[PDB]
Amino acid sequence: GAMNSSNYAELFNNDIKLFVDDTNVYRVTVHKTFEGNVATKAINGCIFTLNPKTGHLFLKIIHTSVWAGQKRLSQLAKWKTAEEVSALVRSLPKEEQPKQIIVTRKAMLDPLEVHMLDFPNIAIRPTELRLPFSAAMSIDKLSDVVMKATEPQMVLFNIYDDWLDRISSYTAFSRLTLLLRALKTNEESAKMILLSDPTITIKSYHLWPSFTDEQWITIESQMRDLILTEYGRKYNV
Amino acid sequence: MNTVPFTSAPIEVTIGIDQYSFNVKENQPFHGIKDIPIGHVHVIHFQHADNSSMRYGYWFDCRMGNFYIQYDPKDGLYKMMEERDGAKFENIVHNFKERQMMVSYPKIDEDDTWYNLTEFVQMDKIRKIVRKDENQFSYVDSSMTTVQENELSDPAHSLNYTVINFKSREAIRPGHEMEDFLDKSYYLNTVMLQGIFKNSSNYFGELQFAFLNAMFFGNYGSSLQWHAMIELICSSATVPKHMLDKLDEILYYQIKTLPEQYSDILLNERVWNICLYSSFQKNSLHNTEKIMENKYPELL
Ligand SMILES: OCCNCc1cccc(Br)c1
Ligand SMILES: OCCNCc1cccc(Br)c1
Ligand SMILES: OCCNCc1cccc(Br)c1
Repeated sequence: GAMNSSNYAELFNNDIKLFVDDTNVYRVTVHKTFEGNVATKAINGCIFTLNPKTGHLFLKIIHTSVWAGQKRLSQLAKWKTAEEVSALVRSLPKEEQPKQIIVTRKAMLDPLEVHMLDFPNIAIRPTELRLPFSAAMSIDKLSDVVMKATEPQMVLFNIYDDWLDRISSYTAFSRLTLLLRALKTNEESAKMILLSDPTITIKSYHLWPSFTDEQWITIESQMRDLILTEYGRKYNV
Repeated sequence: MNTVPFTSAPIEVTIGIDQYSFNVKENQPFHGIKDIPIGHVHVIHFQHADNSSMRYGYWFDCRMGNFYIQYDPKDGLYKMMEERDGAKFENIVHNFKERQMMVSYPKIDEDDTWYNLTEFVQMDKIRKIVRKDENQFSYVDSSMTTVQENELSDPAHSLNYTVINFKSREAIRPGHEMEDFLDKSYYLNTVMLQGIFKNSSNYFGELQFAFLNAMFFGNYGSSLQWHAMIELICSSATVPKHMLDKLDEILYYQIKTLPEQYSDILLNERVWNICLYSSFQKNSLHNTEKIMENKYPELL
């Protein structure tokens, strides 16, 4: 059934699971034509497929060529997403395949269910959580690889960097969702918070800065302030 | 014109013969139904006065034998049986016809309702859905489940309708996932029509039988089947034009006959709005859409 606050520790048990987010698969700019009509131009996208226990991010880059000559692109995008997730599962050893796939938007359920009929033991689930995975394209290194791609491509990341050496999966996912919620509510402020100190660098093989335990607490507190602030500047509270 | 003779009516009962119904009082001098039109299947159905729960009945064709009803006080129901002694049966029926102990199938001359509801229904196909090979007639009740209902518990008392499941490997060609799910023509025309039913007449016969079982007995499995068979056609972009025209006629007479006070339960809002207003065939069912809009505009 649906994933919600009441079964939140299930994410970090030992049953392999993946979140799938399709919110950045089909991306467009809208612009005026010479005749004063409106047109779209697609730009590269990505499927965001994440193991919340390990941090392993399977980032499938969606190159704009895949939309050429196609109609009803928003509907096609959900089926393209489902096709790519199904291909990923089939490419993994059986012992690495997920027991459950949690989609962040309900319109992915039927496309993924149909693409995974070959896998009746894999549960396809929605969630009542409003997870901020759309903001993945605010992580500079992920945005960079997506926009540079000249062809379809799969890139593998650990979105937790080395955090699991020091904290549990539950805490790593809580930090990740707090960072992404901040980047979604005010990207510039969020990014300023993350870089304001020139002495704390991002290692070549990481996505986020090399904060100490103490500095992560500071950062996390400032990110919560921002989310509360913006919530006041938004609702005038 | 054929006759179904009754040994007697020991318990008070509402008796149904096709779309007609009448009441018999306990121990009333009732000995059956005469003037039944040859050339159509028929259904004789029952609702006990003292336990209005569980309607039950028998599908039969008078060309296939001499049938009669006799109450069983151990099992507590009116049972259909077959008399193999023809001369005995004709003599019995003649005695009751002379004493005027039988009601008359009151078919109005102008009236093609039953034909129109049963055009494609054939006893031989009924007997494949309702498996009870020793009898020429077929028993159905309110509570009987379908083979697919049993997949989601007695298999001998099941309704063996054709399983239709839109999210199944039968319905979806590897590599045509989006195509086949959004346009069900492959599943309709290749899997179901060419592969399983062989022709549209067999498909329409099962569709009509499911509706009649759903309406006469309140059979949940039959209602699910009728709606699924409508939805498979409406969700196919490519349907032979003669099938669409005939479907419109079929559905028109089913909606016309439905008692107004059971529409609430016999009609699935989602399937009908989808079929009439969103589907590929939203503009293809002119007669059915006009009667639905004039009779049941709440549902829509
Ligand atoms: O005494 C003969 C009873 N045989 C059963 C039966 C056969 C034909 C018609 C009817 Br009514 C009942
Ligand atoms: O309540 C409607 C009454 N139906 C009239 C009727 C009466 C006797 C036999 C048959 Br068959 C039908
Ligand atoms: O709320 C579901 C209760 N089952 C009764 C029923 C429902 C729909 C059609 C038919 Br026929 C029978």
